[PDB]
Amino acid sequence: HPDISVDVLVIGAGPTGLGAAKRLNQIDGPSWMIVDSNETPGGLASTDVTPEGFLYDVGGHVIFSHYKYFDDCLDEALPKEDDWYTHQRISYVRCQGQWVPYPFQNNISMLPKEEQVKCIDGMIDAALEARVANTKPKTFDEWIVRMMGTGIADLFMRPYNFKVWAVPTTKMQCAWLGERVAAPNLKAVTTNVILGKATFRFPARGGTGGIWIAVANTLPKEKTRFGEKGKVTKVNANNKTVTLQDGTTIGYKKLVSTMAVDFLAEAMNDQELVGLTKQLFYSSTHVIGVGVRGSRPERIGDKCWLYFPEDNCPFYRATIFSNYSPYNQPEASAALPTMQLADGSRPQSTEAKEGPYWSIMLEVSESSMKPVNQETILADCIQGLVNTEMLKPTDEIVSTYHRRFDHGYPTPTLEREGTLTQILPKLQDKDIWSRGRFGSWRYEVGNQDHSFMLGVEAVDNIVNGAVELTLNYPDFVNGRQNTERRLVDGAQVFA
Amino acid sequence: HPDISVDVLVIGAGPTGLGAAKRLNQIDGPSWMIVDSNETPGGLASTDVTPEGFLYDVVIFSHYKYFDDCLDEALPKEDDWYTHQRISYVRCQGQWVPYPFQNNISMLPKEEQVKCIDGMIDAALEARVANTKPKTFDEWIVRMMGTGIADLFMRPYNFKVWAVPTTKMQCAWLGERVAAPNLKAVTTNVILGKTAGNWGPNATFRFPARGGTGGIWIAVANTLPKEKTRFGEKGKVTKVNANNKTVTLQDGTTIGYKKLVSTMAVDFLAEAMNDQELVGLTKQLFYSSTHVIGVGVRGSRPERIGDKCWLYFPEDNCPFYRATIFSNYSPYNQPEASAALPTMQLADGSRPQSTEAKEGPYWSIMLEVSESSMKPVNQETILADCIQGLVNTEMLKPTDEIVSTYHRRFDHGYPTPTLEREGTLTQILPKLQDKDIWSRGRFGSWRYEVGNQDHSFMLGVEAVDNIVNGAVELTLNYPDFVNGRQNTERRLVDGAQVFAK
Amino acid sequence: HPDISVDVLVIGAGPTGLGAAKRLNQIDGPSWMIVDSNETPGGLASTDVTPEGFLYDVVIFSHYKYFDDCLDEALPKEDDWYTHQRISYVRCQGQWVPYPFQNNISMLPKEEQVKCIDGMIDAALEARVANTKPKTFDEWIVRMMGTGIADLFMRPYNFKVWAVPTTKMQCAWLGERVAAPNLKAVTTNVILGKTAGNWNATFRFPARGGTGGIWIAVANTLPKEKTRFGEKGKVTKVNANNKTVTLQDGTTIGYKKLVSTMAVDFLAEAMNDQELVGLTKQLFYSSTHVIGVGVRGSRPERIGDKCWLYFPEDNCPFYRATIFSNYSPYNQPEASAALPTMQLADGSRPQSTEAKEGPYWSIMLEVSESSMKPVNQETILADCIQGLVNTEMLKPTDEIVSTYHRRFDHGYPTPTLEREGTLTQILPKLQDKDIWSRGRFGSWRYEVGNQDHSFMLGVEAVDNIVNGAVELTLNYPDFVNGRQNTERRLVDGAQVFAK
Amino acid sequence: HPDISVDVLVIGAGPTGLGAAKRLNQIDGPSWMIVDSNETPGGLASTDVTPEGFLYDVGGHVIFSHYKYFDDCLDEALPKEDDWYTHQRISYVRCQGQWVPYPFQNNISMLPKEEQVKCIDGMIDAALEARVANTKPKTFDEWIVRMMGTGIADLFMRPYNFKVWAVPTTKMQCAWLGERVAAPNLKAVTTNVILGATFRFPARGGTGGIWIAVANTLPKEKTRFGEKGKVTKVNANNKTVTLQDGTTIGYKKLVSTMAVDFLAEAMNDQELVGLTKQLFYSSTHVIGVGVRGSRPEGDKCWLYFPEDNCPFYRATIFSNYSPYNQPEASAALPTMQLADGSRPQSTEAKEGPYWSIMLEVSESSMKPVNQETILADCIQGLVNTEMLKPTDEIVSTYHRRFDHGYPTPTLEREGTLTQILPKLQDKDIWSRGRFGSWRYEVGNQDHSFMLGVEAVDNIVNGAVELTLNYPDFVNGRQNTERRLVDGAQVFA
Ligand SMILES: Cc1cc2nc3c(=O)[nH]c(=O)nc-3n(C[C@H](O)[C@H](O)[C@H](O)COP(=O)(O)OP(=O)(O)OC[C@H]3O[C@@H](n4cnc5c(N)ncnc54)[C@H](O)[C@@H]3O)c2cc1C
Repeated sequence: HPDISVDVLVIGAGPTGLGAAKRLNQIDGPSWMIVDSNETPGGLASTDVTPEGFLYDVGGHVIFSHYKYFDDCLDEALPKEDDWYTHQRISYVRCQGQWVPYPFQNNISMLPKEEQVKCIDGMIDAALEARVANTKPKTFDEWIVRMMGTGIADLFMRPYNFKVWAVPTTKMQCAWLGERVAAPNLKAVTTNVILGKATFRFPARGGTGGIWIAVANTLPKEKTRFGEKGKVTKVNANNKTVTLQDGTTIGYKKLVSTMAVDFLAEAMNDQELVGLTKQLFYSSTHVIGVGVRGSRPERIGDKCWLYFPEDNCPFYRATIFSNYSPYNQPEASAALPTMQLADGSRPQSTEAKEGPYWSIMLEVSESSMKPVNQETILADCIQGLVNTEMLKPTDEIVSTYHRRFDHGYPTPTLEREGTLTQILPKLQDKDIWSRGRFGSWRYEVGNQDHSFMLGVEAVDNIVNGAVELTLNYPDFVNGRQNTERRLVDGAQVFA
Repeated sequence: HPDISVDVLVIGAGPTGLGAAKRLNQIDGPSWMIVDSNETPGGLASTDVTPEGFLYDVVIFSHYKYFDDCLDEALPKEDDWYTHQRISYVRCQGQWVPYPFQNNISMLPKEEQVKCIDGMIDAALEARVANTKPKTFDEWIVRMMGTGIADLFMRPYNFKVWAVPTTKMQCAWLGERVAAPNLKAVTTNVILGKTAGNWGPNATFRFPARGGTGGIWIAVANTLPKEKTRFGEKGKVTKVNANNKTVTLQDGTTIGYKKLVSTMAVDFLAEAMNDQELVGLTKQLFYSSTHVIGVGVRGSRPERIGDKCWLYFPEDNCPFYRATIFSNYSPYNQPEASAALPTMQLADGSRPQSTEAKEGPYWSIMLEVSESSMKPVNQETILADCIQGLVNTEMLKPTDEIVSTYHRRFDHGYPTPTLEREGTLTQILPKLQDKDIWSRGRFGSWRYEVGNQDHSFMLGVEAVDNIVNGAVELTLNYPDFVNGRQNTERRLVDGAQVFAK
Repeated sequence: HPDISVDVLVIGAGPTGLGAAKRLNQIDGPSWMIVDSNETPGGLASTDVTPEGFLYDVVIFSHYKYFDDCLDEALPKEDDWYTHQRISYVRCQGQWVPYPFQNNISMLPKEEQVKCIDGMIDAALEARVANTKPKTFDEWIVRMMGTGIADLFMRPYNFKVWAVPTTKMQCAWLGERVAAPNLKAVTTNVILGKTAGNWNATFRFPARGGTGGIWIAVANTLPKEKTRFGEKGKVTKVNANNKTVTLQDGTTIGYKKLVSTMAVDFLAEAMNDQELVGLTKQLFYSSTHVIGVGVRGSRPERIGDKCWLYFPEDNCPFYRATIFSNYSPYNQPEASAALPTMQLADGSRPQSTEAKEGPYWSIMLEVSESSMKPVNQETILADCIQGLVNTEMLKPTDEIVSTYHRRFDHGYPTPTLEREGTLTQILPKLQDKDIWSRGRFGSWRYEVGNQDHSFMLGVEAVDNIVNGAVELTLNYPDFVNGRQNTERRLVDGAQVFAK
Repeated sequence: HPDISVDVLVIGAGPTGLGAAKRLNQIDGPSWMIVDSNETPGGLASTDVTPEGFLYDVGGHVIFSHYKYFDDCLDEALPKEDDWYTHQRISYVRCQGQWVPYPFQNNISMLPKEEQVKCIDGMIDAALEARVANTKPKTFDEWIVRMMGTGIADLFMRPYNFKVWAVPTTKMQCAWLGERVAAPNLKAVTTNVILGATFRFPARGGTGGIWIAVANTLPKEKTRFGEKGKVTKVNANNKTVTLQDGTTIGYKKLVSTMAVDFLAEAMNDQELVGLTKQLFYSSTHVIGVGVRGSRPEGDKCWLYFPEDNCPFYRATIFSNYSPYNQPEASAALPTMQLADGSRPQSTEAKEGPYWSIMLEVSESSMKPVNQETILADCIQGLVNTEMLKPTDEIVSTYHRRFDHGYPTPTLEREGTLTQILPKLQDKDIWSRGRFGSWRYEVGNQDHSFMLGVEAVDNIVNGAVELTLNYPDFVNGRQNTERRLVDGAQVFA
């Protein structure tokens, strides 16, 4: 008999695993335990802090929630109104000196007139083709052109997605975008050209990763195992037993694995699965943070992401992270020396001066098809912020952050579903629910609300026979209000 | 304080309520009791038997492994079921046209084949440039079949079924399959002279060996704890007080609940709630009544009848819309050959030679005739008019000897998918939901397309699963989703019951 | 035997009849004579002059090098003609919108631009899956422009022209060009805010005499003795069975083949044929009021170098206006001519009845009349002058020195849905009796009813009588209009091979 | 001044040139003369006779006349009722042992049921594509498949046209087929599957008897046929042509009916020689077989052969057209060979009756033809296609090869042609005809006859050359205006 024995074992305490844990803890039926190699729960949804006191999310923030169950877990973890800030859900595209509001096509009235013509002409061609279309598009690129036409495709969605995915649009599938038919709204785009013409909540303290620390605090501490004591090293699927760094063995009846599915295959010493997982493609992500002295720029004022399709900066999206919360960066009274100016030069005084401060966060993608010079990427990003007029050449940088995440994005390549329906059934037959951004490799359910629910539904499947709707039918869950599953169900009321 | 109090109360023990019961009993969490005014479980899915021993139902295909687990529990021996191919035909112009109708029009006159194919070319070319969804049932038919084939079968037949025109019915209930024709399939079978039907060795169904269909539900209900049931006059509901969450029975016993699953017809529920708003709305729903007529025949089954199973009648020469050779489904649906029965009449109406009781063997026909305000039915002659229709459709020779007759009329037969149905229904169910009432079933939730036995059984399962485990009511709200997949996740033994040992 | 006998007899010396005559005179084979009830050749293509010296026609574009040859012969010096760019506008919502209308809707309010483009997007998407031809003129319009652009111009305007709704007219007469929109063209000028018209693209106009001066010159090339114009040449009876026509003075002309240029309904009456009279009475037509206005001053800049103007709106009775004074300085008196002001544009009396000098300019208007849209003969002149003020062509203070008003009973032969059904009963019957009934009202087909087409109807009718040539213009308008017709010339091989 | 001087000079007395001659002679205005290197008028529409008494047309027969003017000229040449035989217009395709009536697609009910399915399946695909098409077809092959679908294209029109033209269908244009939109009549094809107008021919002389008769109506002295009238030099700049014998004929306008590449050579005009050499054309082998017996148990038509089992693309039972196309039954002839290739037993001259088959095989730079074996290969082909029994007795054979047979409607043809003909137009040369202007679609006899008439009508009377420039226009109407007796002649 092994060291510890449980019914369902949860590996990993990012959002997926915490979902699995929260539902196991709600049901309070089968015994369970959650393990993670990091002392701090939250996975890639965590928040780092520089030596100078600037916070940086690793893996974005939730701008829309699809599940009342997700909301119920957040409300429990952070229950006071002074725990959250409310911001308008907006975003902009940086295109030819302009900040073009989202969605890009409804705002091309900001571009030069001659360029509007090329855009509308392309969309007319798409609209007429769409009138006689009788096939689904097969590649992401096909989807883009059928939706936007060539003009708008080339200005934003084509170059932007190469910077994001680090593979061409011609090599990616498009089922992941949803079942909305790939046609343009010519009347809307043209009308806005002719005329010349909804919130989210963010944690007040802790950054996004503070949510998951708070959520994890609701679990019984004795049923958790975080840090070096809980790193998994071997998974023996045949004896349903897991071995840890310190040699502790955990036997299970059913297993929810949240770790990257290729790492699971390596830890299983299963060469069939290793061969399969190596067919999956992914990009790595450089997260770069820049802390600046001063008040923020006038023209980049609200709490959003910014998209950069153009060649004059390495990053694909940036956010003025200091707008999300005053607690993401130091008080103005804190004294910090200027490390450098934005143009690259050393400062006048190395004296520690007061604030106030603001903060920019960037993302650069890397893959085998788009390599990245690691030694210059931070400087190249800072130059890009000067090129996009987000920093003046004279701005004082007081903090820099740069971390590289090997598994950044799971790529929706053409080959992905073919590979994945060989992997997930094979692990299913061994009683392993591999779920998550990299547990099941589907980006379109890979943000925080979807990932959290992948783990809830996986447990709901193990105990209560529920359908894994998020795992298998994203457009279904994304197209409805999921109000049925709640943190207090009938099952708990009736006891 | 009331007489009995439970967490979830199920009204009605037809397939829907038994689903609710099977799942409440599986979970074994909150207390419950199921009531029905009928001493015999099964509701309108039960089986009658004539004084002469002929059984008559009021046919399955299973979309859920949960349904399979419960049937396999109720009737577990291989000798409890018979397996048959899904054989069906359309009676059209002297021919038995195999289903699907459009793939077999090679049996009609050549000049008529030309009109059919011409209609379908027009449909195929329109479908190539279509950019709207069909809005009425009639629209859907013509886009699928073209004018010719629509007029021969699906237009007239559905009027006999539903007793309303195809132009006054919606079509979301048929699915999201785009309304286009397979011109090549239709055209190829015409060219080849081929006659192939939509059945085969794996296109089968199972039927209960004994008891008829209603024997399934007797068996299913037998697995429940008897003390948690209340069937018969002792279980008729008369008042449902939604505001104090208590229902009153025939004998005056009061049952108080925390959640209510109502399998009774929603117009009757509204009446029993003394709620004039809800009653007003339910009276806006449309429905037709159904006459079931059974005929027992002396002889071995005719070669003309064959292995046939259901038959469709779009034409004017008989009152019924569907017929079944019920005697092919099971040898136990009619008496042994050694049983002696007198001939009651011949199919042409004349008296037999002797009133003597002669032996069999026997065979059995079941018919269905619909009645509504726009299509009335003479209660006093429909049986005779049905038997004449059997002679006209060449199912009986004038000389066949009839040894048993059956006729029952069911007030609530089909809930009609009218254009107005969803408009009304989305006012009723939210109102009943706010009073903590899950009205589910063929008439509990009034949606025909999830109204056969497997869907309704699961309507009650999912309603219980929603009440307890926050599951989505997928069958109730997304019929095309459940119908397009194999529903393997919910099983009669889930993890929750395994992990309790 | 009758009084005169010829091989081909041409009745009427409008452009159609003069065509037949020019060709009969060229071939110089069969004998012929041309007759007309008007002492002045040119028919409804003539030019009137007011007592005060302002000329008024009732604009050419030539599809035939033969047409050019006859004009170039009649008026051969360069100073017999003036050259102008093809400049026309639509008066719409206070703006002069350059033609073609749809390429210039950028002058309309933005909210209205949206309705137009949205209507044209619908039109383009329908056109992408169209598999039928339009059946009515209205159908043709909407398929070309969409609802929005159709309602602003081509629908209301064509009603003012034809005095029948566009749904009751056919559209084969517009040609075989597919009825689809150039959405990219329209949408691009809206985005850029551009305006441009379809004018290096010129037309020529006679320097003196107006348009009817062309036809005077052309008629002068004929042998005088082969004509009979005036009261002496009015035809009163046409006896189709004895192939003889009798004149006002009782003179009988015998013919072997007859080219009748007069209105075919009058032809049926003069043939005393009750079957044909019934058939011709089935044809529909509209009457035309021509109104001329002479104004004092140098021409205003608001008018500019404009030429014809189209008026789809309800605020003036006329459908088209012409700045006749821009075509030629000799269409109105010199500045040194002295004339009294008759009235101001607002209706009031002038200060003095003294005759002041010029310069002058000249406006010409057209108003249509039919049983479906009547016209008050007693007020139309005043209603027109008010229309000029409402459309900002005249300021209320502009001084009018000449007014002109003539009404033409047979103005436009209407391309109704029923026209060809009727016409394919009338023309074969008159053909079997050896009568080539050709022309704007001789054959009643508007789309070949302007001057170059009509002149050639007469030429081709003769070429058919003598040389078995195909009557291409009469029967295949889109064919002749879609090509350059360089083969027939005023000097053919037959004439070179005889000198 | 040269030896002869006339206003219009016509080179060649095929149907085109005789058209030009008939109209010049009717107008009777400008002086004119017509020359031909052949003593016998009719060009490639003439009729040969074997030493054994069997007639064979060189260049087919007219099955429909588009112009009342053509009819008037025929009616003059042969005015008696018993000068003509009247037969039904019809043709068949030999496909998988069946004689499939024309048009092929409306009669596929004769093919096996399984082959009908692929035909109809292919045509449904074509019908659905046509419903959303917005481009015209660009190649002949595009036209075929859009009209017939793949199945029916592969059984007949694709393989048949490769045997006719000796180029792939993908390398030919399709404007020459007309303005009829490239869509299928699916309902018609399907309805006939579900359910399951004459021409006249000369009684004597074969087709070439028409042109001898039409030519007989001309004034003899204005003609010059034979070695005396072969043209050897064309000096377009001094408007003079030189003959075989050194005679010079000077002209004011020239109607050239000879093949335009030969005209370019006689002009010693290297610009034109280079341009004409870009035109593609195929040669034709005409093969006749005279057989002993009565005809096999049909009627007077052409037969089309898309399949691999015979070299020829079309065959006709020429003997059905007229009894005078072959000897009387009382005529004695020895059997030359059997259809199987063997020589007969006796050199005995036996009686008839007789019948006659005429074949056509094409040859081009992409499709060579063994001149020494093609006759035997054709006779075998007649046995393979069940037109001859292996034992039928052949009493006469005919084989002549025509270098300029068909002018090929290649994709490049119009691009090349709009450089040649306008250049010759400026030199006052009307190069018209089957090879004078190289357009197959107006290369049959009525169109060619009218090419010459209209060319004269343009030179004299300024008429539009409608047939040369608008074949679909003339083909879609009845051309009744130009007649052999016009007003111009009545008024004199
Ligand atoms: C670059 C980036 C941008 C993002 N942007 C957004 C955004 O804009 N909006 C949004 O809503 N979401 C966003 N996210 C989503 C969010 O970061 C992820 O969904 C989150 O990581 C949830 O995935 P997960 O729990 O399945 O896996 P993870 O959180 O990646 O991993 C789960 C845990 O498993 C642990 N683990 C791995 N191997 C072992 C082992 N052997 N033993 C023990 N533990 C192990 C890991 O240490 C980790 O703690 C983004 C993510 C990234 C990477």
